[PDB]
Amino acid sequence: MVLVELTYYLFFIGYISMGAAFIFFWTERSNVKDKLPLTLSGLIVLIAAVHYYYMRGEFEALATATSFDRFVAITPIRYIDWILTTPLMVFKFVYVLKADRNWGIKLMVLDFLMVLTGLFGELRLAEMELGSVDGMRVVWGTLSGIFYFWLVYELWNKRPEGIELAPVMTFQAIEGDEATKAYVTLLRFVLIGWGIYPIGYLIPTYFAGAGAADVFDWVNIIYNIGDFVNKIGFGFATYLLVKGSELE
Ligand SMILES: CCCCCCCC/C=C\CCCCCCCC(=O)OC[C@H](O)CO
Ligand SMILES: CCCCCCCC/C=C\CCCCCCCC(=O)OC[C@H](O)CO
Ligand SMILES: *C/C=C(C)/C=C/C=C(C)/C=C/C1=C(C)CCCC1(C)C
Repeated sequence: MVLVELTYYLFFIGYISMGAAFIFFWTERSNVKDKLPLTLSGLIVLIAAVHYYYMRGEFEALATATSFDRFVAITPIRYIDWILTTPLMVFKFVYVLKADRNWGIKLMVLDFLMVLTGLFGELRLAEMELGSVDGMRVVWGTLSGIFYFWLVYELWNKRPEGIELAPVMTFQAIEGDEATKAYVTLLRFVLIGWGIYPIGYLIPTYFAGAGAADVFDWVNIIYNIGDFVNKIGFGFATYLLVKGSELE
């Protein structure tokens, strides 16, 4: 029961924290002339807050069902959230950087295909006999990982000069202008923050049997913490960076 209660309250912390972040970002856009980036940050957490509210209510509605049933009932809503918010996050980065728009469009397409193929593998769970590993689940997840690494490759290939993997992955304070620091920040969220999701995806793929009770609530805990870190953390990291870029 304690693992169920913890999962339940993490959904609550999620929608409260997303809503508080929305209020913050939406208020702070009144103090800037270029209101688009904070508008986008606010829309991302507002969308996530609405979906977390309903995910919490659905989780509670299935407190007497299996954790597998709780997971298959809730996760499609999480993918709808991912499919709406992650293109907005990519567009916001490309916009603030003033990057090539056609390059930005390709990044958004790769992100969309990443989430969409992942969704196809999620939909295989309800058609799975447990103890078995589903072929299409592994194929869709692999293709989703390919779109993710394709996205990572494009971001890495365009990184500012001097940026190396070890300083990025070890959270070194990197020197440069706002564009360089903003690029390093995005790389860290995509390479480290976004890597939590494929790890969670591995659990319903290969560990749904294996004698373990309640692996699926652990996957919800992993995804919930990932959403909190990736949406609120990236929103506030970029807000602080743009605030410090002012030359006036
Ligand atoms: C109730 C839930 C609260 C959850 C809160 C947990 C706090 C962090 C814990 C785990 C995240 C570890 C991985 C973090 C990966 C992203 C971090 C990142 O990208 O940092 C960039 C830096 O801030 C700019 O350069
Ligand atoms: C190389 C790839 C590594 C990827 C790592 C992915 C994340 C793994 C994390 C949690 C899964 C935990 C699953 C636990 C399954 C074993 C539990 C168990 O054996 O329970 C026995 C039962 O009590 C009587 O048979
Ligand atoms: C706000 C929500 C965010 C940033 C969600 C990000 C989700 C991912 C990066 C998901 C990645 C996946 C793979 C790389 C392969 C396995 C399937 C996914 C969809 C979990």
